[PDB]
Amino acid sequence: WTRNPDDITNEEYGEFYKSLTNDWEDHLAVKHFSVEGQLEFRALLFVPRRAPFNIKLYVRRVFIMDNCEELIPEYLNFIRGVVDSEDLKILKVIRKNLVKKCLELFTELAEDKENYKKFYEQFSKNIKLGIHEDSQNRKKLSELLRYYTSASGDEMVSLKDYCTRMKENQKHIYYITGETKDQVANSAFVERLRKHGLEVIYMIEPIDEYCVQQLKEFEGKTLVSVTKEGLELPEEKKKQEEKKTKFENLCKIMKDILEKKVEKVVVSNRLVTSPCCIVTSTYGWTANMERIKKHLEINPDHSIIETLRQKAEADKNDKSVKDLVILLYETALLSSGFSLEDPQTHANRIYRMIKLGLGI
Amino acid sequence: WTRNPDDITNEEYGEFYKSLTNDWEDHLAVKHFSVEGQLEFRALLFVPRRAPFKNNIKLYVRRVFIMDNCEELIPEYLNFIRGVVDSEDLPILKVIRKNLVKKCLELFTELAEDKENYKKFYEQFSKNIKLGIHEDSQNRKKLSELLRYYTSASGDEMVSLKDYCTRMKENQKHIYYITGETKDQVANSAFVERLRKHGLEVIYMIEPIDEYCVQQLKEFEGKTLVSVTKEGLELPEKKKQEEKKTKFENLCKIMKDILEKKVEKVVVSNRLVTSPCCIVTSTYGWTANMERIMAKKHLEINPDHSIIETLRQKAEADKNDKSVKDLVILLYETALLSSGFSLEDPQTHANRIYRMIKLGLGI
Amino acid sequence: WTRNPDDITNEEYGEFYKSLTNDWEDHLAVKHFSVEGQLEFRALLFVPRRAPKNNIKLYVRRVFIMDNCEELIPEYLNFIRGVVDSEDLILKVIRKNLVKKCLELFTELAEDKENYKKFYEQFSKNIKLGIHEDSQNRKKLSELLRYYTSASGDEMVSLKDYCTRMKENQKHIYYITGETKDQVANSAFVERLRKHGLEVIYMIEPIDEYCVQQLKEFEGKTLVSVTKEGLELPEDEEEKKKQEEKKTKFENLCKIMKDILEKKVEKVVVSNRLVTSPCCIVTSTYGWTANMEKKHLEINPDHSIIETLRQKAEADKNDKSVKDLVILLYETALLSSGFSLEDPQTHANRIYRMIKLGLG
Amino acid sequence: WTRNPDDITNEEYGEFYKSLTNDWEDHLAVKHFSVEGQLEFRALLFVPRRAPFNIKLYVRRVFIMDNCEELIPEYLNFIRGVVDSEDKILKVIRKNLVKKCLELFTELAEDKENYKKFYEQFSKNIKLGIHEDSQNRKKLSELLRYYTSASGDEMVSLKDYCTRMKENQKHIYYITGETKDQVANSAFVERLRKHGLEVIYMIEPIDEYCVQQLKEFEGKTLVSVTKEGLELPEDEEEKKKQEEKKTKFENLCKIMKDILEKKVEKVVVSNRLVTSPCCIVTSTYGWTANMEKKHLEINPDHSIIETLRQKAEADKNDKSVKDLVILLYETALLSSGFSLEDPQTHANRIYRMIKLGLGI
Amino acid sequence: WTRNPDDITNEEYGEFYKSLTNDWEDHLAVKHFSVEGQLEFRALLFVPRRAPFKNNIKLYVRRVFIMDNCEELIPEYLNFIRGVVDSEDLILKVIRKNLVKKCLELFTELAEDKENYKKFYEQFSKNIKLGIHEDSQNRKKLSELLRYYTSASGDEMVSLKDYCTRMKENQKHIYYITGETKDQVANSAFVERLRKHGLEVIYMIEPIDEYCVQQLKEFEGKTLVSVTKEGLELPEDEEEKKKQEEKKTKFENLCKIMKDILEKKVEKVVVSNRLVTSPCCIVTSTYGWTANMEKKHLEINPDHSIIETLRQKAEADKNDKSVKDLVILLYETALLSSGFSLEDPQTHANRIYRMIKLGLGI
Repeated sequence: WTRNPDDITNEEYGEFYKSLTNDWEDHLAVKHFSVEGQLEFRALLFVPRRAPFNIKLYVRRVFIMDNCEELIPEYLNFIRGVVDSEDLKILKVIRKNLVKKCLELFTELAEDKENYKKFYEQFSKNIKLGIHEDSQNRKKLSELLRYYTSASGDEMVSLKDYCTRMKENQKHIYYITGETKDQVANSAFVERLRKHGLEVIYMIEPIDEYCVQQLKEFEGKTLVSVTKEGLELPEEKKKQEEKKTKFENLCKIMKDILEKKVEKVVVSNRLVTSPCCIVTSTYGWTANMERIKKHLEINPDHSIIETLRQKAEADKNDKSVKDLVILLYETALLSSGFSLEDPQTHANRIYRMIKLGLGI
Repeated sequence: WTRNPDDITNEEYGEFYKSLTNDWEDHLAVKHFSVEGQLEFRALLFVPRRAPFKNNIKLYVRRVFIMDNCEELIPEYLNFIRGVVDSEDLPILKVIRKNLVKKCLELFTELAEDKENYKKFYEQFSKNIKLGIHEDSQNRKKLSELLRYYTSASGDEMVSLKDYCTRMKENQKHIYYITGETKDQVANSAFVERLRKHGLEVIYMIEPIDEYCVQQLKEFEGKTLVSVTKEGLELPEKKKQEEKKTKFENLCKIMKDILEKKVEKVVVSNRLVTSPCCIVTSTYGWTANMERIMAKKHLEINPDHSIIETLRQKAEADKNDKSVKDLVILLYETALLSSGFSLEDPQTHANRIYRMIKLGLGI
Repeated sequence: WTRNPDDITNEEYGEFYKSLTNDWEDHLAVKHFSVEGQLEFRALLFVPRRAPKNNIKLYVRRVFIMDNCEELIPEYLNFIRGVVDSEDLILKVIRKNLVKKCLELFTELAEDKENYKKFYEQFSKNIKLGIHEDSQNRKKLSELLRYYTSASGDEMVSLKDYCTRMKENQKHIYYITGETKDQVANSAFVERLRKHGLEVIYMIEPIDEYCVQQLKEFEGKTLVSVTKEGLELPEDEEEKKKQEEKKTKFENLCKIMKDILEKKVEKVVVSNRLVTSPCCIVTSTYGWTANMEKKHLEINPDHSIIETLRQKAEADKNDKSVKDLVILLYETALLSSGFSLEDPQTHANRIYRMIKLGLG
Repeated sequence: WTRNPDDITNEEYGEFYKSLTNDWEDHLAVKHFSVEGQLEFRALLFVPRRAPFNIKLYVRRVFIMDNCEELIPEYLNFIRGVVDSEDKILKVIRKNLVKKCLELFTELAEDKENYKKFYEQFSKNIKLGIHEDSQNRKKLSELLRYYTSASGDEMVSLKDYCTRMKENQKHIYYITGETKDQVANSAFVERLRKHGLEVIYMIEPIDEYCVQQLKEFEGKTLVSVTKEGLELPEDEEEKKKQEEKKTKFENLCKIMKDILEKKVEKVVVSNRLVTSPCCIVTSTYGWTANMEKKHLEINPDHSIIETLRQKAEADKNDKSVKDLVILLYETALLSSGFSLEDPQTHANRIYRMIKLGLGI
Repeated sequence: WTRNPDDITNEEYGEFYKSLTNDWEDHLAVKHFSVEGQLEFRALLFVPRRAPFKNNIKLYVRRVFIMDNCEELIPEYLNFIRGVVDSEDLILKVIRKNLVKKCLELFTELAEDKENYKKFYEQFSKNIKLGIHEDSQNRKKLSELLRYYTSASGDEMVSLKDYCTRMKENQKHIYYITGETKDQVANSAFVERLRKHGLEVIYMIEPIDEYCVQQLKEFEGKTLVSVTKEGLELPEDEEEKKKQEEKKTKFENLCKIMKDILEKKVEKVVVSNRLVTSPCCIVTSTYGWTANMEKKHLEINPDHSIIETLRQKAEADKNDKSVKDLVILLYETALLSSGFSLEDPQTHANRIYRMIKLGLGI
């Protein structure tokens, strides 16, 4: 019966919401609507203030059911409220309208720039889960997403904003996943993008890994991970092509040294200060997902790499060159969020180096 | 507490009800009583305003809660009742059920005395009274009095079986009913023509449960209910009839032979006026209506009808005629549709129809 | 053990099968394979002789894990019984191999026409259910369909077979759906096509309705229901001009019948699929056919009833007999075409009147 | 967040308790504390007014679990409330909740009037806890309250039982049985009562169960008065009186043991009888009369037993002496709360005794 | 297969039985039948050798498996039956009716083998009795299967049919007593006079019996009557209701005196027609709770010395203290004897001690 009129007050909605759910605080938002034509039903739906750790079904004002899956998808299982149908699985249509209507509410929630943070803080996970599952609403959900970026400082921003700041000739949305904003932001992988004023999205939640599988483009701009092989930057490929064949020798030398530990050793287009890093194949598991393969990129303009090619052009079968190459690889792994096959040998390799720094 | 005093206000009862059942509206009716001697217990029972859909009466023993659901505390047909039972003894709850049932029936009867507002109760719970007629053998008579039906004499009102009996003719020994899908379906059905013509009142049972309910409702005030869609309909001048039976006796045998194993007998009707014939079913088999919710059929013929009068003249004078064969089967087939059965093979029925049109046209 | 060997007698497979399923007879078919590389597993799968969510047992390193793994085999292949034994703790890759191999097995069965009857009798339902659900396989599946037709008599044929026998002026595959082969082979709908030796596929399973939705064409030819409005058939010029003289000859009668029939029917058109029947009811291009778990009256220009009706109607368009007779044609045509009557009792009273007319 | 303030009116506490439990009346008691340091958490706990025929857990105001089988020990499962925490290691929360409940119960006890309300409903649990909770056994036993032979209609504590003990009284005497009237008037408590030695009347079933772990109270052992060898304060050489009587009836005892064959294990001169001629006590371990083995103590100062001594010695084989001994035995069984292995025989025996008392 | 031939050997049925149910031993009996007309189905039903502790008949349609646990197919009391039903078409209330018909047919055929019926009856008598309670329709056919020890029967269990054959000319009732054991019921106060006169009493000595005789009201039109309820009717109308009518009014005084002393503890005190050697007993009301089940009349023996001399003592002053103590004692021991419990044993004891003091000096 409250489900039945309109211009109910906020306090009235609150009370119904509270008695319905045993919540001690009132609803964060409400969406209250009816449908006409084929099916006729009214829905009253609440967004709770806190994320959980169902909706009641009526036919003509008589209670039918509590737990009814099929009514609303799992990624929207936080929604509480009532659905009162007029009739007697075609309620698949009810599901389609409820999902239309929540999404509308979320969009409405998103227009209040200042207070969306409340909803988003709590339910970003569910939006993300939905991107994965709800193929038909992947676009409209993608517009609800918000991320920290290398341009965004302390604010989380929309992919729409990201696109506004895109360069003339930027075809790709760049992102990185990891544990913390600071870990990814100081990561080797973003050094060069970040130097040239390219914006990288910092995806720092575990779902994020799961979600980017499915989020393949936004506004016709494809997302690419700055931790996978073959980074496309937006002329000066001649500058690049020269460095590639300059270090082709050293690449072939390091690859043979590392044998089965990497698939390739290439010349980087993504490093500034770090000498090298470990990127992964486009289709394999990432370093961030391996918790629960590998190319090694070298920085042509780094001085450790620069003197390594000298040392390795003149004599490849050296004991020091081998040991120096492995060490780079090993530390690069650690740095790219991988774990060592055997840390004790890595340790001993470091003590050898330490001794060479110290006399005898 | 609330289950414990008296001269509680309606508002108090309502708030209690609402909390007990998470209903948004208060109760339609309330019965709050107590029992001495044998067992000691108090009961507060509510009738909701709207029917639901494992009973729902909370059992307490000395103000402490024991059970939410307790089969045996009240029969299934009364399961819409919501309320509390508080016993003082309890470790023989047949004693509780009997008093619970006694008191509801009483409440219902008081409801029935308020003519205007009985409709509210009845609209919602007549299903349950009818179910009880089927189940509760001991209270079958009392439940029968709470029943209400549309009749051929009642127009737009539902009337009681008591009112029905008040208007029975002098020599009428039977209450007549028909079961069907809607009010208009049964009222214009073949089976009430003659009864209706002679001002005999027919109860129109138009809900599915009615079929289940009349299995057990055999009489009311010592008058037996008889369905008007069954064989051997007895009416309240029998020699007028007996002439007509022996006159059309011949035709019946020729028709039955043409119809072979589709009908058991072909008989002369006592129930038709404007219709040439109908399909009545044996006293013991499933009704026609009880198949719309998914034998044996008799075909009754109308002695007074023109079609039958001149199909007799056609069948004395030669019984092997092809068109007489065709005419008999087509009466039988349409008689089936009419009586709410289904055609075994529709395609052949249509070709049968088209053949008879080719004839009513000259071709 | 049994899932490891491979020169294993049919008796040994049958024995395993019965103990696995508590069936009393052996299997109809067996498929026993292994898979290398990506994932390492063995499957041994059985087709039961009688048609009975899924019941494939999952083993890891000869240790029993699960009995009901919903992800292992698609819903439409749930009659498959047997075991998957793996070498390591995704399932999409297993599923992929299970459906590949079943389908392979099914095609091997299809080779032996004698034995494929036994299979298809029991599981054709599932092959159709699959055309509906599993689209990556729809094409392989549709080659396994077999239907009775108007030229197959007592054996079921495939669509490939149906296409070879087509006239090459014929663009469409014809089908009718209904309850029983006898019901459909005799319907007004197939009269003219059957006289022309044009082949109609008889589709006498409830699922066929479900399935023809998805099976929109075969080998570039579109399937057309013979129950639906506007049926196109080989239109020789000698003929399709004959169809226009009749068309206009009964132009007035069609209008007069539409008028009498008011809201019960959408158009009264002159027919092109009737030989001996005076008329039939066709449904609209989309929107429920007669098969229920939109309306056109087509009249037959060469049927004496229709020929006479034209004369009586064009003599006096408001004859109460003409009206009555038209509604009787309509009603009986509803009955033919698989519909129920909105008021049986009125149809009866109409029939009594027609009887009275052909008698005095 | 009612579980947060602490200027809370009882009205507000009650309103919360009712919404939490759907009870009609408010709480009997409320304990509402917080914990600082190790783990941080707040608890709001209620003692309902009527025993049932549990605890909601929130973490940082988020509902996690309604039923958590570790939060509170099983005997305290009547406590209704919420625990809200900062994060099995619920061990530590448990500990605290049981500490604070006992703290509260102790406080309820100090308010003599109202504790009776509490102890009526929950004594059962308190005893159930005596059985299970060894760490809190002593503290729980201080809550216990019993009818005694010196308490009237009032129930009294064990601490109060002890203040009235003679200091030569070593033991705390108890009797378990069905009703107060029944135990108070039993033959077992006759002489203790006469001496003014206090007997605890335990009349609940659980009491049998509880005394199995409640062995002492303030270093004073609990003896059942229903068991063999009762020890009571033996004034100087009153025990030398009890040794004359002992040898006086040494012979009678031997005879009755013979007569009683295997029904009874010993016949002894009682030290617990004033007016009853005899009684059946059970052995130190082995089922008491509360069966949900046997000695027969005779009263050396009862006229029946004194006469029996004379008849029995004059002639140990008299059938009247036999019949009289069996009858004494049987009626003593009935008194002591056992059943007769053959009532119809005992009946017949009585009929002979009646024919004797009358002369036929 | 197995459920479609016939002249299948026993070893075959046995093998099928074992595999179907995981029993180590083969079936005690088997019933394999088929049905036409309404529905068509075949049924293969086994009686196990041992009683177990939902039913389990496997339901097949056209030889494919459908359902293990299928209630409604066979009534609860017949849930020991294991086996298979293969229906040709699928109002399975019909199937149930035939299943039950054919089980009873099998039981009757078992009962025809006097010596070996014991094997079945030992295990399943409970289930038969449960049926008598539940299956109103088959109550008669089921009653024909029951067997009981009777006062006539010594060490054998007899049918009610045989009971009826031995009835005296003028005996209108079948007499029963229910109790814990044969020796207890057989030597009870309540059967003395019936037994003296050659009237057969059925000894019902299992708890289900109490439950069973509620519904088992007659047999061969002869009504069953408990010997522990008020108003026992004997056939003795040998013009000797006058004999009985004498004693009735002869002890009318003593009866009313005893009733006043016994106050609310008995409904009435009457002169008995069922005692020989006992002085009195406690019968219960025709409608209340029996004794054997955890309103009382006190019947008194008009021919017993104790009761003969108490009538003297009662007329010679009713108000006497010892008369009061003696009446309560008879009542009390009568209670224990008739299988009730004493409300307060300590006072019964103290009463006994007083009387013992009389017997002795004191």
